[PDB]
Amino acid sequence: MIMILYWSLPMILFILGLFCFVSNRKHLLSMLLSLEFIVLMLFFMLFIYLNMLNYESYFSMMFLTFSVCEGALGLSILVSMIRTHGNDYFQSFSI
Amino acid sequence: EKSLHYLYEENEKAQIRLLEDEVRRKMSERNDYQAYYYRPSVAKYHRISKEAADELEALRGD
Amino acid sequence: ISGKTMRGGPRVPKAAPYPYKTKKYSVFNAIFDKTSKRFDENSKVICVEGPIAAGKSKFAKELAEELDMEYYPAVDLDLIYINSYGYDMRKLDPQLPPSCRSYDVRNFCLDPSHDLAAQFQIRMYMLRYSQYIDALQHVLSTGQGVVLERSPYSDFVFMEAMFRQGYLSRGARSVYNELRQNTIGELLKPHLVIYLDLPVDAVKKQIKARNVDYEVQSKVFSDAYLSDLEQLYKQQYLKDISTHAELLIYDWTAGGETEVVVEDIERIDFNQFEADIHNKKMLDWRFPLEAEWCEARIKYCHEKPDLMNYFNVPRFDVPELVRSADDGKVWRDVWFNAPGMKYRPGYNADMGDEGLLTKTKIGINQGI
Amino acid sequence: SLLKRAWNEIPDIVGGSALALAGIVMATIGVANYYAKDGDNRRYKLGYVVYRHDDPRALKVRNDEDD
Amino acid sequence: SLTPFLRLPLTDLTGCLINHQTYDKCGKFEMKMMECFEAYGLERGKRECADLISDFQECVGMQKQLMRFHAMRNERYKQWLKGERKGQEFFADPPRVDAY
Amino acid sequence: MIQLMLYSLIITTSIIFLNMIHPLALGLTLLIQTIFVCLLTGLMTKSFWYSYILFLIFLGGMLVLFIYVTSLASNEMFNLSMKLTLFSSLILIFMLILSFIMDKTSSSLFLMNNDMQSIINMNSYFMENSLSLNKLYNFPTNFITILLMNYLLITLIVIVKITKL
Amino acid sequence: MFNNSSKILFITIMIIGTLITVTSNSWLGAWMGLEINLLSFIPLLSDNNNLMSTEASLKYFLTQVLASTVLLFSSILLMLKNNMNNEINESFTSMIIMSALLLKSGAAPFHFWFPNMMEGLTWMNALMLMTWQKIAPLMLISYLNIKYLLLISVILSVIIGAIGGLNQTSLRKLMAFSSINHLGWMLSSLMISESIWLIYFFFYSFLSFVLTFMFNIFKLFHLNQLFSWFVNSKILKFTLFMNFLSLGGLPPFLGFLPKWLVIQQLTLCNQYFMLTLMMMSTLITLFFYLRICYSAFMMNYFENNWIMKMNMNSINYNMYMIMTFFSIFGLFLISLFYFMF
Ligand SMILES: CCCCCCCCCCCCCCCCCC(=O)OC[C@H](COP(=O)([O-])OCC[N+](C)(C)C)OC(=O)CCCCCCCCCCCCCCCCC
Ligand SMILES: Nc1nc2c(ncn2[C@H]2C[C@H](O)[C@@H](COP(=O)(O)OP(=O)(O)OP(=O)(O)O)O2)c(=O)[nH]1
Repeated sequence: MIMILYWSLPMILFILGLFCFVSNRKHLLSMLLSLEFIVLMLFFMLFIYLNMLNYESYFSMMFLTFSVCEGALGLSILVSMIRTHGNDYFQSFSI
Repeated sequence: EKSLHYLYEENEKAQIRLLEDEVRRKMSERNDYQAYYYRPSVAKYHRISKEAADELEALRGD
Repeated sequence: ISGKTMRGGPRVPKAAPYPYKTKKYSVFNAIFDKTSKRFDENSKVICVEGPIAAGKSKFAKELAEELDMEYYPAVDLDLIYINSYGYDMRKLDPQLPPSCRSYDVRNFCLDPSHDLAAQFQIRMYMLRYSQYIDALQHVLSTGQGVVLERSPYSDFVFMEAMFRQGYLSRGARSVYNELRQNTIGELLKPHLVIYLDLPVDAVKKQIKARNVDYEVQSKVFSDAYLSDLEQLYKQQYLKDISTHAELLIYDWTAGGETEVVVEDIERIDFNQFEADIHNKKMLDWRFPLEAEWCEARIKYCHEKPDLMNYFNVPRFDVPELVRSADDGKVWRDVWFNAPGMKYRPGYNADMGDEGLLTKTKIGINQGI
Repeated sequence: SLLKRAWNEIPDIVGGSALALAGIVMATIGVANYYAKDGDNRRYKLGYVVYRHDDPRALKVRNDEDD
Repeated sequence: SLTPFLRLPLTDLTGCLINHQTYDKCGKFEMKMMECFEAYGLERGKRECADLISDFQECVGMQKQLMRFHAMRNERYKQWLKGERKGQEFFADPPRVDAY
Repeated sequence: MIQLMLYSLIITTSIIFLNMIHPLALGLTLLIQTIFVCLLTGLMTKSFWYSYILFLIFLGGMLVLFIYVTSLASNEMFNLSMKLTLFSSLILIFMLILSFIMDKTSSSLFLMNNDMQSIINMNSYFMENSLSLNKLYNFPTNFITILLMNYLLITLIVIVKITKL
Repeated sequence: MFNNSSKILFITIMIIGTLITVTSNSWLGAWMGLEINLLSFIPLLSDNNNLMSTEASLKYFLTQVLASTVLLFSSILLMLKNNMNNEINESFTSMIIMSALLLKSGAAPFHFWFPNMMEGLTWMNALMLMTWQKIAPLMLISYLNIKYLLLISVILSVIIGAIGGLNQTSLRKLMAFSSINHLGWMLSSLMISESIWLIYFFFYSFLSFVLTFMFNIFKLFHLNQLFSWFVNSKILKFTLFMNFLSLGGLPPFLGFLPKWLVIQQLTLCNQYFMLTLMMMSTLITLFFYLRICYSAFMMNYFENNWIMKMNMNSINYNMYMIMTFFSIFGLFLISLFYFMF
């Protein structure tokens, strides 16, 4: 059908990035990088949606601004534990 | 006579309560009236965007 | 720090002194009234520590009148047992149960082995902690430095001193250590610490020279208790405070001179510790922004009930610090039906107060 | 004074602020000149634009000479 | 479109952000749905206005047209695999490059 | 065809992103995924403005923070394995020959390009990247981009407070 | 929490972002407001004096951005299936939207981040967390019309939120578990009304303000810390602890009123078994409310004797005693209310 042939791949890679986000075999930096992987897949799927309409593609830099502020927020949360938890907190497998 | 008046008032209140329960049930069954059980969907923003897109056709030029 | 003799006159304030005892300091007061505009070289906190017979009130008085600072006196338990109206609560002792009676340092001097003594030292800490914040409110809000005869950083020395002589149990040490670990991390460490050094025999000589009627004929000040506290100062409290505060050892076995220690204070350069950001010395007073300075002023001028509610540790495993419920009930019925403390201070009509029908002024940082 | 101190320490920022104030003034001048005439009705439309004579927009066309 | 719970000044900016009203192949279909949602509301518009909903979704969602295209392409490949159509007549006469 | 090549490259980089664990290596996999995502979103659109915007914002602007943090996080080097490279090459050649044996007309996207539109379309002839970006700077949607610039300034104010400087 | 004016700035921008969320007419502007609310609620819930607050902010960030991206992905999927924001027949994409909202709100299949984050906070950021941060997801839950997800969430919220608060002796985790049970009463009210939910949420918010002000002024974080709390008159400590009986749903105090309006509206909507499942699982909530009330309902205790003065704020406790009066004498105002109808 339409979902199987069109936009099936962003769903599959979004679930793969979600499973990389929450797996216990990874670490916090891997969670943040897989989070920006699903940000990229969300941009892919949102642009496939926004290009059915002709001239509403300007929303693509709104979601970009919000998710990039999310990524900078997550990095500034994660490196704020350097002076408290030490430099070895990046290898933590559990929270 | 005080008990007769209070019973008449409470009985009429019972009939109006049953009737407003029936009216509210028929209003929520169909979503007809604009007071309760009605979600106001407005196309004010669509008409504003259409008026703006019609206004920018005059602005197109050099 | 610059003395009055080299300056040729009294110091001038850089700004108007804020009425910190009348007006509160919230964030909406912190928007307009800044707090780093009134700071200068004479805005340091100096603690003059020493043994119990060394002259520290006279020396702190002449240091406050010489360096143009405010002298904060040593705390004593008359501040609880005498209320705001002047009534003494030691006259309620026959009405109180014997497990909840008054225990001043005079009762410690005759009877050090009483069960209230483990309460008493904690009460002393609750008067040092309440004083230092009252010192800090003078530093941040007016810009004038303060000088303290006693500090809450040095109060654990007396705690282990009564422990080593046997006046405290292990549970009293545990509950005082829990209170200290709960509270001591919330107040700023002092800039400068003066230790007036005395030998153990000269302390006894000054004690018998003072001729105070409870210091004499008391077995507390033996050759082991004084030696324990002077050892414990120089190898625990001085070693702890030298990481932050400057430490000045003065041989006070003579009468002691004041101009030489003012000269020794004045050659200390206070700006060399601000070059290193991560320096251990003067770390607690290193605020790089005005917002952090206003947050520090808010923490002691507005959040003093938080730091006084930090003394709410529950530890019921000790029998000598738990007030029984019938004794607590009759203690409430005696203490809170007194002429002084029937109501809050300023609102007791029995002891000569008028205009209560149109009075809705509570006060700032007032004990209820 | 205050402008002498800003011209002494930071003269490029003072010159840039003068340029920005001049640009704001001539931006308001350009907006007033655009809306003083019929700036909303441009002379040279894009695409193929035709109006019949019954339309109200056909009475607002410009018959000016080419500049 | 979703009915917001509160109608504050802060919905004035969010509301116009996505809409087929700016020039589009069939925003004039969407308007014929949207005014219908002013008539019956959101909940009676789901039932009484179902014919105008499916045309707009058919236009911009492009569901049955793409399904018909995939039915016409899979049947041609099934005829190729079943031996009915083979050789140079597998694909028909191509359109001109400026036909569409 | 090249859209299917970008599909295959994104699948291969995603499965090696799932496989590897070294944080700078995941950062390198993200920076080489962003290029293919930019090109593949450029295949559906009328013009390549938003691919450029995603490029400057995500890769050259934002991921350099991730590359710096993951570079200072890991002392060690990459342990390159020829087994994972061989498996990635094998699945890549398999997916390219699978795209060779598949009809590209049915697998092409239904989203129109600038030349897939009608010839009689008046709006496509005017100016490249004009009508799509128009609603950023017109009433009443200019309040969102004013709020976005204010949001970025407020984001910087948040970041200075949470890192404690 | 007013140590800086920047925190007041973050408070007004999180209010603005929540109001952008609850007034958005599309499923993407709601996500925009959710990200504004998230940006302004990351620096609150973070402080230098408390070590656990930074890792709690990390837990909040990972929980919300996991929930917000699933909310965005499912909303784009709904828009790809049917291009309007609504849906004629409800399907699985609305289920993914509602599950992403339930991770934001803290329903009991997805609530395990909530008390684990609450174990290391202060009592004012908790006041922002269980009151204002429940505005943005719950007001979007009212737009969906699936019943069984709300049924499972309500049932799991009232059993798990009531049983799980029994073992906790920390006051923050106990209040988080009590707010999880009071969350389920809000979603049970959301299936039948959009106004009875506002009634329950406003008075639950009122009870949250008046009860978390008791633990913020006097700095109480433990059940044993309530027994050592010194009040000058024990009648005042007995009277101030009636807010627990008020919030537990007892008839003479306020707090019986919103639960009673939920009972009145659910029985009129012919839903009797779920109401019985909630009210057999709200007695445990009053049980761990009455376990707090061990420290005031008896009139004499074995108090620690070193503290003899009660220290308190002036403005905050002046605001506290107004709301304590209406928490226990507020049922006299039922004749003035007209917002039930
Ligand atoms: C064919 C040409 C042959 C000759 C040239 C050959 C070389 C080609 C050109 C090379 C140029 C030099 C390149 C390297 C430069 C290295 C030096 C450097 O970076 O210096 C930085 C310096 C740094 O500034 P600074 O000197 O103030 O800072 C140092 C002093 N402290 C730190 C104490 C404050 O200069 C600038 O950045 C100046 C700003 C840019 C230039 C001025 C623009 C101002 C706006 C326009 C005019 C405004 C209106 C004025 C009139 C009206 C007023 C009201
Ligand atoms: N148990 C106990 N006794 C204390 C404590 N602090 C002081 N004391 C007692 C011990 C001595 O009898 C006396 C200490 O004397 P001070 O330190 O007040 O100095 P003094 O007034 O003798 O001289 P000065 O004012 O310094 O010139 O008070 C304390 O924390 N606990």
